[PDB]
This record gives sequence, C-alpha cells and structure tokens, in this order.
Amino acid sequence: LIYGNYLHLEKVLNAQELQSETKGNKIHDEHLFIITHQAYELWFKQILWELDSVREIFQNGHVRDERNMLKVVSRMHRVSVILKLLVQQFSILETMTALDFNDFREYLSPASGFQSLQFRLLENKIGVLEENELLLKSEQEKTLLELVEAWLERTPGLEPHGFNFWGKLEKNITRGLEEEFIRIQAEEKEEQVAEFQKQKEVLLSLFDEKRHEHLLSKGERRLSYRALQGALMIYFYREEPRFQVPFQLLTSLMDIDSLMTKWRYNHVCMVHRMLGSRYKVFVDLFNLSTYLIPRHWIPKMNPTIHKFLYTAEY
Amino acid sequence: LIYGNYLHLEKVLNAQELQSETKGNKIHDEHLFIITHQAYELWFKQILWELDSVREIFQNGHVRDERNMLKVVSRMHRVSVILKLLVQQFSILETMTALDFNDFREYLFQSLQFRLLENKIGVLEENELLLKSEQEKTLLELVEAWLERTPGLEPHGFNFWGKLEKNITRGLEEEFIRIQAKEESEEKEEQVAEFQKQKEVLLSLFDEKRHEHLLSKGERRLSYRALQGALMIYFYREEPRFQVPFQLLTSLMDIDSLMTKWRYNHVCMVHRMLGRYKVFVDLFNLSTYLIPRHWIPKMNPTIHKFLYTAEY
Amino acid sequence: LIYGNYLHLEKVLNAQELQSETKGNKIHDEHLFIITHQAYELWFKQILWELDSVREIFQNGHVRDERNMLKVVSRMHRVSVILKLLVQQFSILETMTALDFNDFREYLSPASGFQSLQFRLLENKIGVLEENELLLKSEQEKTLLELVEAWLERTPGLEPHGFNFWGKLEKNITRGLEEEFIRIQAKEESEEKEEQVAEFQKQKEVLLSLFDEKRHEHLLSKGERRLSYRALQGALMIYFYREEPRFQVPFQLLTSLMDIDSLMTKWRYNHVCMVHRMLGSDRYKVFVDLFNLSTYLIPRHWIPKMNPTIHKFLYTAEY
Amino acid sequence: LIYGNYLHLEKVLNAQELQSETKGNKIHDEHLFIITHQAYELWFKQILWELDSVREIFQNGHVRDERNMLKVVSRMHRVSVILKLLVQQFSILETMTALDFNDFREYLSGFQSLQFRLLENKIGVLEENELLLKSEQEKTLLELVEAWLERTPGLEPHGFNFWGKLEKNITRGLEEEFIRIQAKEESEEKEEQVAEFQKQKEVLLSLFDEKRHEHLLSKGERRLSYRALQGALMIYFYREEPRFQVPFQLLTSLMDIDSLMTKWRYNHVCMVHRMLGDRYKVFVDLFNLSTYLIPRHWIPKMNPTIHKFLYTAEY
Ligand SMILES: CCOC(=O)c1c(OC)nc2n(c1=O)CCC[C@H]2N(C(=O)Nc1ccccc1C(C)C)[C@@H](C)c1ccccc1
Ligand SMILES: CCOC(=O)c1c(OC)nc2n(c1=O)CCC[C@H]2N(C(=O)Nc1ccccc1C(C)C)[C@@H](C)c1ccccc1
Ligand SMILES: CCOC(=O)c1c(OC)nc2n(c1=O)CCC[C@H]2N(C(=O)Nc1ccccc1C(C)C)[C@@H](C)c1ccccc1
Ligand SMILES: CCOC(=O)c1c(OC)nc2n(c1=O)CCC[C@H]2N(C(=O)Nc1ccccc1C(C)C)[C@@H](C)c1ccccc1
Ligand SMILES: C[C@](N)(Cc1c[nH]c2ccccc12)C(=O)O
Ligand SMILES: C[C@](N)(Cc1c[nH]c2ccccc12)C(=O)O
Ligand SMILES: C[C@](N)(Cc1c[nH]c2ccccc12)C(=O)O
Ligand SMILES: C[C@](N)(Cc1c[nH]c2ccccc12)C(=O)O
Repeated sequence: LIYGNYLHLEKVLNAQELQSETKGNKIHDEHLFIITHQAYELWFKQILWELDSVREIFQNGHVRDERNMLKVVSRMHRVSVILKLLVQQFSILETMTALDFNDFREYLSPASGFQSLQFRLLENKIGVLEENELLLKSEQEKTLLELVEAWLERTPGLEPHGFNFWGKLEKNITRGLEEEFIRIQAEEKEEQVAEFQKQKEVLLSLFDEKRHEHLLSKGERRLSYRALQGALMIYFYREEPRFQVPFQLLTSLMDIDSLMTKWRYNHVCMVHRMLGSRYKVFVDLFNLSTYLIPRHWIPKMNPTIHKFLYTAEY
Repeated sequence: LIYGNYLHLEKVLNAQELQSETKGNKIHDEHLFIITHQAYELWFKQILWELDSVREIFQNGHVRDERNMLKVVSRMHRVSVILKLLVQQFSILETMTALDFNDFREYLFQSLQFRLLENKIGVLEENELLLKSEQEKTLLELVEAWLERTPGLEPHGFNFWGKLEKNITRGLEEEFIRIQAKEESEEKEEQVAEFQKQKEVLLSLFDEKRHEHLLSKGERRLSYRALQGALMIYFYREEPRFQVPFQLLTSLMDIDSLMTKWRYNHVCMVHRMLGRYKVFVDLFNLSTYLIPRHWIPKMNPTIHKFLYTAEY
Repeated sequence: LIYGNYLHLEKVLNAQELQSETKGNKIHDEHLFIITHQAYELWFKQILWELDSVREIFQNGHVRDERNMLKVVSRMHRVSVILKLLVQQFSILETMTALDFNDFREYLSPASGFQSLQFRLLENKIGVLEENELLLKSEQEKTLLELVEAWLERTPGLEPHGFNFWGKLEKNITRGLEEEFIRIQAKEESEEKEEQVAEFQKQKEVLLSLFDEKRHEHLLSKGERRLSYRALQGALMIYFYREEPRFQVPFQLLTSLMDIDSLMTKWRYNHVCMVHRMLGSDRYKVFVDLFNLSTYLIPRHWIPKMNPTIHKFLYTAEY
Repeated sequence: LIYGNYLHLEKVLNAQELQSETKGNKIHDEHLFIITHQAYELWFKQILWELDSVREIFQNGHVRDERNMLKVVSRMHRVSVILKLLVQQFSILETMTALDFNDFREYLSGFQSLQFRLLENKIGVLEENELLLKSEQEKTLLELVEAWLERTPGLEPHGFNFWGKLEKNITRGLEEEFIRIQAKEESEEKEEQVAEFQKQKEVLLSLFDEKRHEHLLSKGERRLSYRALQGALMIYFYREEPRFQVPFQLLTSLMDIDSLMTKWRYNHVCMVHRMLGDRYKVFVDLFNLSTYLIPRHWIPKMNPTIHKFLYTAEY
C-alpha cells in the first residue's frame, strides 16, 4: 500500500481553502486557523469512535462478561489522553495575535453561526443535558451516563437479602455517631457539638431517598438512588479484587468530566480573546468522593461468606 | 459560510478507510493509527506553510527591511510551538499496546511532507516536489547569507573580528602570567592544562583555514563570515539592532532541539511497534565559547550609530 | 563545593514532617501533599525573584535605556514558562484520590485557615486589586501594572506637538466612518441595506467611544479599567506600529503581560477545581486594557501612515 | 496548624544562598539554577517515597494478598506522572541562555545527586555512603518483581502447564506455515516468504531455549529469570482474564517508568551538553515479550469449568 493512499491524504491534504485568498487578499495566519480546527475535528472523530465502542460494550451486554473491563477502562483512559492533547493544542492558537485575526476576521461571516456537529454529538453521547438526523440519534440513543447507571444498579453487594450494603452502612453510621456524641459529651466542648451536629446532618442525608429524588428533578443529581449506592460500594471496597478495575472506570469517568470542563474553559477564553469579551455528567461520582466517613465504620466483609468480592463473572 | 464547508469536513472527516475492515475483520485500534497520522500530516503542512513563508521573506529580500523581523521570529516561534505539540502527540500512540497493533499489523511507508520539511530547513509528481525542495534555497542558506551582512563586521568600520582577536590575545596573555605566578602546587599544575586547552579552543575561532576544512568534512555548515555575524549578534544581543535577531538565532536552535527530540521519540515508537543532524550546529557551537564579558569590545554611541539605528 | 551544601539540602530535604505520622497513624499520600506544596512554594519564590527584578528595572529607571528590553521581555517569558509548569503540576495532585485524602484530612485542622503568603505577595506585586510587614510592603510599593502604566505614558509618537497619534487616529476614524455611511446610504433600499445600517451604527458607537476620555475615567472608577487614558494610548501606539523596530520588543512585552494574566487565571481555575475536588463543592485580569485594545475593529488602511524622512523615532533607539 | 509551619517553609524558603552573591557579585540567573535543582530533589524524594513503599509491599509479602494490587499499580503510575513533570521541568532551564550561565559558571568549580543514584539503584539499574551501600545491597524493584512473576498462576506443569501447551501450539502452527509456504508456486513472493518464515521461526522457537536465556542473562542482555519471563508472558496473553487485568497494568507501569527514565536521561544529557559545551532499561524483558509475533489463535484456550484460577483471587 502507498502511505498517502492508506491515509487518504488526497482528501485530507487538499481541504485547506483560505477564505481570504478566495474572497480577496490572502492572510497568512488564516492557514493556521483552518489546520487547527481540522486537527480538533480529527480528534473529535476519534473521541466519538472510542466513546461509541465503549457505549456498545455496555448496551449490547458485553460489560457483564468482566473480561472486557480492561478494554473499557483502557479506552476511557485513551479518551482522556486525547482530551489532554486537545487542551495543549490551544497553545498553537495563542501564537496568532488578536491583531492578526482581525485581518481575516471579515471573511468569516457571523461568528455566532459556526457550531461543531461532532462536539455536540460528543456532549450528547456522554450525557451532557442530514446532520440533524445524526443529532436526533445522539439525543435519543442511550448516553454513556445512562449505560453506566444501569451497570451501577447491578453492583454486587447491594441486594438486601444478601450483603445489604446500604442497610449495614446506615446502621454503622448511626451506631458510630452515637459513640461520637458520647465521646464529645464526656469552649472546646461547645464548639465540637456544632462540628458534630453538622457532620451528622450531612452523613444521614445520604440515606434520604426523597431528597435524592428532589435533587434529580432540580438537575443537581444524574444517577438513580440505586446507581448511587453501587458507585459508593465500588468506592469503599475498591481494594477488593472485583472492584479494582471498576474503581478505575469511575475514576476515568470523573477524569473525562474534569478534562471536558478544562477544555471548555480554554475554549471560552480563546473565544473571548479573539472576538472580544454544571456541565459535569458524573457529578454524583464527584459528590460520593466527598463523604467524610471513617474507614473503621465501613461494613466489614467475611471472605468465608462473601465470595463475590474475589470471584469474577462472565 | 457553513463551518463544515469552510473546513472542507466532507474531505477531512470522510478519509478514514480502515484496511482491516476492508480486507476482512475490523480492528478497533486501526482508527487511532489512521487519525494520529492524519493529525501529524496536517501539522507538517502547517510547519511547511510557516517555513516557506519565512524562506520567502529572506529569499525575496524583504528581510532587509527590518520591520519584518517580528514576523520572522514570531513564525519561527510558532513552528517550535507546533513541534512541541507533535512531541506530545506520541503519548496517543502509546495508548495502543504492541499486542493490539499485531492484530492489524498483517493488513499494513515514508512521509513526503516530513522529507520536504527536512530538505527545506537544510538537513543534509510527488518526486517533482522533492526535487524542488533539494534544489531550492534552504532556511540555513538563506540565514547564512543574511548573517554575512551583519553590521559591525566591516574591517574599515567597527572591525569586530580584529578588536575581538586582539582582546582575546591580550586577555589570554594576562591569564598565562596570572597562572605562572601562582605557587607550584596541585592547583597550579592542573590550571596550566585547563589554560592550554581553553587557549587552543579560543584561538581556533580565528583560524579561517580550519573552519573551511571543517566545512568540507561536514562538521560546519555556516560560512566563516556568517559565523562572525552570528557571534556579533550573540555578544551585542542587548543592543537594540540585535535584540530581535538574537531571538531568531535562539528560535533556529530551538527548532533543531525539537526536531531532534521528535526524531528521538519517533525512533522509540518505531522500535516499540516493530520490535549531528543539527542544521544550526554553528549556533550551538558559538553559544559554547568561554569568553569573559570584560573582553568583549566596547561600543561608543557617539560613533557606532548602527547599534541603535534600524534600516529599511 | 559539595552539591548538597550548595543547594542547602540539609534544610530542603529535612522539612517533610507528616502530620498524620506525628498526631497518630501515618498516611502515605500525605507525603505527596507536602512535597507538591513545597514545590509550588519554591516556584512562587522564583516568580517573585523574576517579578521584583523586572519591577526594579522599571522603578529605578533602567527601562529608559532600551538595551534592557531584551532582559525585561526574557524574564517575563520565564515567568510564563514557570506558570505553565505550575498548571501542569496539578496532574500530580490528581494522582491522589479524594478517598485517600479523607484519611489524612482530619490532621489538617480547618482548611479555611491556610493561605499562601508568597501567592498573595505575587498577586499584590503584579497589581491584582513579620510576615504582615512583607504583605504591607507588597500592597504599598509600586505594582508591575503601575510601573508599566508610567512607561506606557512616555511612548514615542503620542506628543500632540509631534506625531500626535491620537489626533491623527481620531481624524482618520471619523473621516473613514463618514465614507462608510455614504457608501451604505448609496446602496439600494433592501434587506441587506436595512441591516448594514445597524451593523454600522454599532461599529461607529464602539470606535468613537475610544476617544471619550470622560467614559474611560468613569470605567476606571467602576473598576472596568486599570490603565490611565494616556497609558491606553501608548499601548495602542505599540499595537498598531508593532512592526516598527522601536516597538517590536515592547510589543512582545505587552504580549508577555497578557500571557501572564491568562496563565494566572488558568492556574486559579485549576486551583479552585482541585480545592472543590478535595474538600467537596476578567476580574483578576490586571492587564484587561491590553486584552481590550487587541479587540478594536479598525481597518489597517485607516492607521495613520508614517514618513521615514520625518519620523526617525520609529527606527532610532534611545539610552 | 499554620500553613508555613506545616510545610516547614522556614527551612524550604530559607535555603537559597547564591554562590555568586556570596563570593562577589550577584548573578540573577543563579537563583533559577538553585530553585530548579531544589524542585528536582523534592520530586526525587517523592519518587523514592513511592518506590520504597511499593518495594516494601513486595518484600514483606503483602503483594500476595491481591487486595494491594490497586495500591501498587496506582503508586507506580504516580511515579511516571512525577517523571513526566520532571521531563517538562527542563523547559525552565532552557529559559537560562548559555551566555548567562557563563556569568555564574566561575563560582561553580563535579556534582552528583545522591537521591538520583539511590533511585537508579532501588529500581535495579546495573553517612551518605551508608545510604548508598544499603540501596546497592537491598532488594531492587526488579528482583522483587522477578520473584512475584515466578509465582504467576498457570505456569505449574502439573496444572495449566502454559509453557508446554504454548510450545506445542507454536510448533504445530509453524509446521502449518511451512506447508502453506512450500505449496505456493515458485515466485518472487514465495522466495521472499521462506526467508521471512525462517527468521520468524528461529525467533519464536528461541523463546523455549532455556540454556540461551541463561547465557544471555550472564552477558547482561537479560534481567529476569526464565520462570519470571514465563509468568510475564502469561500475564500478557491472558491480560483480559480478571486475575491478570491489574497485574498487566503493573507490567505496563514498569515499562512506562523505563521509557520515562530514558527520556529524562536523554533530556539531561542534552542540557548538560548545552550548558557545559536498551542498556539502562531494567525491564528490557517486559519490552521484549511485547515484541513476540504470535497469532491469537495459537494462544492456549482456557476452560472456565476447570481453570478457576483465572477468575478467582487469593489473599
Ligand atoms: C462549545 C462547542 O463550540 C462550538 O460548537 C462552537 C464553534 O464550533 C465550531 N465555533 C465557534 N464557537 C462555538 O461555540 C463560539 C464562537 C467562535 C467559533 N469558533 C470556535 O470557537 N472555534 C474553536 C476554537 C478553539 C478550539 C475549538 C474550536 C471549535 C472546534 C469548537 C470558530 C469557528 C471561530 C472563531 C472566531 C471567529 C469565527 C469562528
Ligand atoms: C523520519 C521520517 O519518517 C518516515 O518518513 C517514516 C514513515 O513515514 C510515514 N513511516 C514509518 N517510518 C518512517 O521512517 C519508519 C517505519 C514505521 C513507519 N510509520 C511511522 O513511523 N509513522 C509515524 C509514527 C509516529 C510519528 C510519526 C509517524 C510518521 C508520520 C513519520 C508508520 C507509517 C507505520 C508504523 C508501523 C507499521 C507500519 C507503518
Ligand atoms: C488563591 C491562593 O490560595 C491560597 O492562598 C490558599 C491556600 O494557601 C496555601 N490553601 C488553601 N486554599 C487557598 O485558597 C483554599 C483551601 C485549601 C488550601 N490548600 C490549597 O489550596 N493548596 C494548594 C493546592 C493546589 C495548588 C496550590 C495550593 C496552594 C499552594 C495555594 C491546601 C493548603 C489544603 C487543601 C486541603 C485541605 C487543607 C489544606
Ligand atoms: C545522572 C545523574 O546526574 C548526576 O548525578 C549529576 C549531577 O548531579 C546533581 N550534576 C551534574 N551532572 C550529573 O551527572 C553532570 C554535570 C552537570 C551537573 N548538573 C546537572 O546535571 N544538574 C541537573 C540538570 C538538569 C536536571 C537535573 C540535574 C541534576 C538534579 C541531576 C548541575 C549540578 C551543574 C550544571 C552545570 C555546571 C555545574 C553543575
Ligand atoms: C456480572 C456484572 N458485571 C456484575 C456487575 C454489575 N455492576 C457491577 C459493578 C462492579 C462489579 C461488578 C458489577 C454485571 O451484571 O454486569
Ligand atoms: C539591512 C539588513 N537587515 C542588515 C542586516 C544583515 N544581517 C543582519 C543581522 C542583524 C541585524 C541586521 C542585519 C540587511 O542587509 O538585511
Ligand atoms: C526612552 C524610553 N524607553 C521611551 C519609551 C517610553 N515608553 C515606551 C514604549 C515603547 C518604546 C519606547 C518607550 C523611556 O522614556 O523609557
Ligand atoms: C497469591 C499471589 N498473588 C499469586 C501471584 C504471584 N504472581 C502473580 C502474578 C499475577 C497474578 C497473581 C500472581 C502470590 O503468590 O503472590
């Protein structure tokens, strides 16, 4: 095979038509503007390729066979590696001064008229709240959030008739807080009762299903109450073999959120720089990470009974 | 204008034909392999765009009007910023394990744009483009000609090389006297060797015949007069006329460091999947010349107006 | 000299006292937390070293000798290189999970009680709106913004008796806009003509606002402007004539100043995210005027032309 | 607690004594030189902190309880993340021109980093001297990883017998290839594929020559033992099987650390030459096993009804 024919460089390297050169006088920096956007769109296509493949593994049921956890986590890690390079790619646009941009700015019609289809498809496919047919599919089809929520709802250890994680956790937090109240009641004392009455209210709020449902309606929550429990199960028992790679998956999901927001931040700054001057899908994963529960209150697991913690399924 | 029509996304986003999917069974990682190479080639086209424009400014004589120094230095800096991102772009190929590569390896070269870039900088139908890059004036040759016209070299005027030679000679004689006076010791017996080595190196700078010999052996690239112009820019870099030209010599060295770092990363990735060439060596060499700042010939503002007066 | 003695490694490498190990049981990740903060503080000390030296060059008058422009621009570039590494340094804290942080979180007393003195000194020295004595000096002494403002007020070409840049610019913008109004009113009464009069009446109001000194003074009181009206003109002079030899390196300095603002804000953004991640969840731009002047839609053909036979200042440097 | 007291900023921020300012006239860039080296040394201390903790987990036997695999892999990943930042930290020294360095070069006389040497020794690269003697004598990360690879499940000849099954499959697969090639008509493609086969066969069959591996280990060309080599290759081919997913990430981390240490060494040599005018790869065996052209259909198949070790963890 010929290198250029394999990469279809006759299409890729023949798609740089300068609008300044077309509509009048050529402006040198417009070529940088065109290539940078083409480079972003090539990487958006790759991020969609990796995202749809991971979505397929969940949707078609392959994620149930736990041999595919390495491939899901690996591909989610690749998405964040690509996103890290896209955040670094802003440094190239920084080399184009605002004064030079205003030279070719006239040939770019209204700026509030350009919108990336692939970026919108990517946001929709993750779960952010002819070309229109593709957009209608991205909004209708199962998002990476919905597919991760369904999988979190099936987390081992949640079943009330088995391990009953939420029941044990609630009882342990209640019994642990009673010991704390006793220890405190036995200026420093008057201040520690306020620090306790605040920690108690926060910890017990986790067991209020009606408050979670209210927050889901207000847009402050995305995951269902059962998916929230499955994620918290993976968090506290992350060292247990069955939850080690699933813990890396929850981490990757949060990383992709941090990087998409960091990219969005960089983008807004570049837009405000050239034209003159919430989005976290996995907020629940960030929120569960910020729960002050002592490791000694986490329900202890018996290896003689709870074989699920160290036995994998296909 | 429509965004996708402006970027010609109908060509760009419809050029990913997987050879595994075509010749049999689709291998997922092959899409990453295709996009990464297409991304490199888009940036190679940009580096050639910036390089040819800078080359044009020198070749057509616009570089003589010093208003274009900001544009040359700015564009050379941009090339290094793109090269920095291309070195980082190797991390994406690293996400493809060697074992996954062997799955699509059965269905699988030389980059024309990379070769055109190397040729255009001065590294020692598609073939017509290659023949032009080898024949046309390189960025090194164009920079050499411009360095040959550096103000202050003229023997009838500032005579930089004459003043510098006398100052280095008189300064080294003081050093020999200062060392031979020190008491016979281990420090004195060692500093005579450190002096006889520094003297041989410093005085070699004024041997034009040795420079010409080294140019033939490939050890030097710039002419003896271009070498003097570059060293003039180095020592008088704080003088207004040489501030932006100093940044240009720095950018040229940066591009060499980054091309070599890219080449290093490339070789490692090739050896990972399938189991010197510094154009501006003279700019690196002149940066490593141990000359005390008090030996640099001083310049009088009443006589040497060239140091603070620009030309168009 | 001995390597460790030169770097004072007996002080540097003997300053890692884990509070978890001290007050109870050792938590491994607390060492990463301590070293990362010590690394940030070493770079903050370096940024203050470079910043104070640049501030000294302006304040002591050395910036008047234009041989020091390469050294000012070089050091401002270094500050942004250090800041870029500090933004990348957040990736190391990302390696510490929130769950691991909660293990040593108890030994760190109230978080709303820790404050970096050096970060505050750095913000004050740039111009962001015994240890307290150092802070009092940073707030009282001349900021990098005030020192850059004074230098911008002396930009060649502003003098009304000489080049008179603001006068020429105002006349050219006024005469150019009148031709635009005539060109638009000549076009046949259509949807394109009725829409271009709105695009013109908006561009005219924006362009002519640049010559309203009373509006600039009003915006300076509201905090929307930082530079004086004359410093604003000096910066715009450097912008339009940036290719002229005398303004090439000063243009790079205005660019560095804006870069430092973008990077300080990008660092602040990264910091807030890391704080919200571990403890549960244009104002700070000193050089806003430099960003604003970059966004002024003036056609290059309206920029007052310069005669080399008369305007020798554009290509002749001063000491 | 006070922020500066917690970080001991009275030691950290009061350790910058410029030798140019001390021995005569202050050279501004010397402060950058001192802080950059102090920043490297702070990160070297952190890399040693993470490395010793991982080494302890192996040496004291905690690595046998597989609940600690997340903590080993996580910490090895952290070392690479710090090393990535140290490679980026060279860009700061690049802001100091060679000409500016020669201004303070006279006050610097030869120096050697003890922590860098301790780090190289602790990974397994082939009063302060007491610390160096301990790093050379104590078990390296390579030796501790080798011992753990020697106990990889599936190697046991009485059980799964990975090496036996693999050898038979490679032998039978190569015979099919020889037959398939010799059948092809005498052509330029046929005359070239016999050379490509005789080279691939010699390479693949060399993997089962224990005497050649022992000889290469003595010549320094190999680091891991023959059994550790088999355990690593077992983790490679069965990386998708639950028990080998996290151990595969560990072998990847170990190779990453080698790639990054080499990239750091490259950057260092360039910066040294700029201011003053497979050998070091500890895990060469992990890189070598990654470059073994074996078709996935020749990998011995595993039965879940019999081979419960692939999906059952141990404590
Ligand atoms: C949040 C997803 O962003 C979009 O869908 C989007 C968009 O799509 C191509 N184009 C733009 N905006 C957008 O919100 C804001 C006005 C500016 C415009 N541009 C961008 O930002 N390009 C841009 C810049 C940096 C990084 C990435 C992009 C694109 C790919 C989003 C270019 C097209 C432009 C700049 C200046 C004048 C005229 C056009
Ligand atoms: C010094 C200029 O390099 C070349 O001209 C060149 C080249 O051009 C496209 N392609 C290759 N080599 C080369 O020397 C060496 C063998 C490997 C091959 N590949 C590369 O390296 N791609 C590559 C990798 C990383 C970064 C950049 C490239 C290309 C763009 C040079 C891809 C095509 C490949 C990989 C594996 C199997 C088959 C093909
Ligand atoms: C805008 C300037 O920032 C400060 O002056 C400042 C500060 O100074 C040391 N320390 C903190 N905050 C601050 O606003 C917010 C609460 C958290 C706290 N921490 C930080 O952010 N460290 C931090 C993190 C990343 C990067 C840099 C820093 C410091 C050097 C600012 C550490 C001390 C911490 C974390 C968690 C619990 C307890 C303490
Ligand atoms: C392979 C492990 O390297 C060393 O142990 C080592 C060393 O230790 C501190 N110092 C040096 N060399 C070394 O081989 C080579 C000569 C140069 C010297 N320097 C360095 O490289 N610093 C350096 C530079 C960049 C990154 C890291 C370092 C140190 C921390 C290794 C500084 C001390 C220096 C520069 C110029 C003149 C005098 C001294
Ligand atoms: C067999 C299973 N993979 C079980 C499962 C569901 N959610 C999980 C989270 C972590 C670990 C396992 C699970 C499945 O039902 O998909
Ligand atoms: C007028 C001029 N630009 C002079 C020139 C040549 N080489 C230089 C190096 C540095 C500074 C100036 C020059 C020219 O002849 O091109
Ligand atoms: C001699 C001078 N450096 C002139 C000056 C002031 N501001 C400037 C801006 C750009 C260029 C020059 C200046 C001085 O008075 O400081
Ligand atoms: C119980 C065990 N961790 C078994 C073991 C050894 N090496 C391994 C490699 C991959 C997976 C498991 C192992 C041990 O003996 O340490």
